[PDB]
Amino acid sequence: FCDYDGHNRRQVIASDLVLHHPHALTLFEDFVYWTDRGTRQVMQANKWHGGNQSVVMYSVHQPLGITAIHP
Amino acid sequence: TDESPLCNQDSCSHFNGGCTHQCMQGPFGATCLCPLGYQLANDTKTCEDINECDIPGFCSQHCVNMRGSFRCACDPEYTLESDGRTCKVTGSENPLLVVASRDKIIVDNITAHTHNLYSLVQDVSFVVALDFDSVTGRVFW
Amino acid sequence: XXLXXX
Amino acid sequence: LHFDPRDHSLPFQVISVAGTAIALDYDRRNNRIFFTQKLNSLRGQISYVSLYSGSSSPTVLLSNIGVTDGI
Amino acid sequence: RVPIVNTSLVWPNGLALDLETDLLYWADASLQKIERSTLTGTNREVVVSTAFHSFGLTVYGQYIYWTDLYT
Amino acid sequence: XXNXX
Ligand SMILES: *[C@@H]1O[C@H](CO)[C@@H](O)[C@H](O[C@@H]2O[C@H](CO)[C@@H](O)[C@H](O)[C@H]2NC(C)=O)[C@H]1NC(C)=O
Ligand SMILES: *[C@@H]1O[C@H](CO)[C@@H](O[C@@H]2O[C@H](CO)[C@@H](O)[C@H](O)[C@H]2NC(C)=O)[C@H](O)[C@H]1NC(C)=O
Ligand SMILES: *[C@@H]1O[C@H](CO)[C@@H](O[C@@H]2O[C@H](CO)[C@@H](O)[C@H](O)[C@H]2NC(C)=O)[C@H](O)[C@H]1NC(C)=O
Ligand SMILES: *[C@@H]1O[C@H](CO)[C@@H](O[C@@H]2O[C@H](CO)[C@@H](O)[C@H](O)[C@H]2NC(C)=O)[C@H](O)[C@H]1NC(C)=O
Ligand SMILES: *[C@@H]1O[C@H](CO)[C@@H](O)[C@H](O)[C@H]1NC(C)=O
Ligand SMILES: [Ca+2]
Ligand SMILES: [Ca+2]
Repeated sequence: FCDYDGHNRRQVIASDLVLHHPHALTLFEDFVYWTDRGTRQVMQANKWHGGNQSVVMYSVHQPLGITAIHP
Repeated sequence: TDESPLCNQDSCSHFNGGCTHQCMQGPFGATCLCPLGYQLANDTKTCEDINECDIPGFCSQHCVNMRGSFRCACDPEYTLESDGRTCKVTGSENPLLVVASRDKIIVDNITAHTHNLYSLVQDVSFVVALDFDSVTGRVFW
Repeated sequence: XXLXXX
Repeated sequence: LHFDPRDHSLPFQVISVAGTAIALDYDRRNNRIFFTQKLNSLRGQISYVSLYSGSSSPTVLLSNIGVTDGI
Repeated sequence: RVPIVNTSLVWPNGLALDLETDLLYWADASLQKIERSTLTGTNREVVVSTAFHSFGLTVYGQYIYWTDLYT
Repeated sequence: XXNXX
């Protein structure tokens, strides 16, 4: 993530084997969710340090799009 | 250990040993201590403030740094918790997570953190993009 | 997997 | 393999062995490596080869063991 | 003969010991993680949160090296 | 897969 001008670029997951081919991304409170076309899963992690990782669900096909429905 | 690396430091009788806060003069020369939200300098000369807002995700929104502490606030859609760092959404409405597998839009009820899955729509063939409109409560794909 | 969604 | 990722030179030339080698340990005093060989999924050997080079070839220490996954 | 760690291991293929700090390392093929602990197994921790089908493990210097069967 | 050699 980074500022609107690209400054203060920071890493929330990096040099981690759990990413294979991530496609799309979603935020809610302090979680980040993303769809992986490699593992065919949608994941959950803490949006500041990636530290509390889990599988949301396993998909038969490649999960392409994701969004969080909330006001 | 008698010729300790921390030896030949003046006792606290030497004008508080130059420490800016509470002071100790134990067997190993002398030691400067700092209150909560402070840290020692490199040369242990003075206490220095922690910039609690310079560590990402310490405070979930709008971190403000004070001389020895921090202040936090969250957007009108969020309410601060017991700890002055975390906030949650103010709504009674829970989040739902929607994902696009080839044949089906899948909805996940993040209700009671149980993750209860069900389909949104039946006729779908190959969904790629997903977004929603809060004004009309519709899902676009 | 190649990046091109198609 | 060198510990340096940027160093592409092989520490020693590849040593060929019979069957499929599995598990390894190194003897500092004699500069020899003990390794198990799995053969026909039912038998196995423990062999060593000298890293002093000088046209050294692997020789067997014990035979007729079976599948052996650790040294 | 006593068990050190016996709670949540499935497929502990790899095991390594660091004499410099007297910590024990191991890798799980199914859990896909590498864990460290004291020799008594008290201070259990996770070093790598995804390591795939790790088979071997070895620690030298400041790094832990492991072979992966999957990739 | 299979946890053999
Ligand atoms: C892998 O190792 C096995 C056991 O030593 C070896 O047999 C393979 O090499 C070749 O296998 C063929 C079928 O068994 C055989 O016809 C051929 O002669 C053999 N070559 C040698 C030099 O023995 C090895 N295969 C690979 C891909 O490395
Ligand atoms: C994952 O969740 C755990 C709790 O389930 C958090 O654990 C604490 O994190 C701090 C900061 O890294 C550690 O110093 C503490 O020792 C942890 N407490 C316990 C009880 O183990 C953790 O913050 C989350 N994230 C990470 C990176 O693990
Ligand atoms: C998915 O989320 C919605 C909204 O929170 C849930 O709908 C309400 O659930 C509560 C508790 O069961 C009921 O009191 C309400 O009457 C429900 N709404 C309606 C229109 O009846 C829904 O139950 C959630 N799904 C699951 C399986 O938890
Ligand atoms: C896992 O290992 C622990 C030891 O670390 C076992 O706990 C002991 O169990 C015996 C009975 O079998 C008790 O008499 C001991 O007092 C226990 N020790 C402690 C420190 O609790 C435990 O039983 C093992 N569990 C399994 C599934 O084997
Ligand atoms: C403190 O000392 C360390 C080690 O010499 C050095 O790397 C660091 O930059 C110093 N920090 C400050 C604030 O002087
Ligand atoms: Ca990739
Ligand atoms: Ca402060």
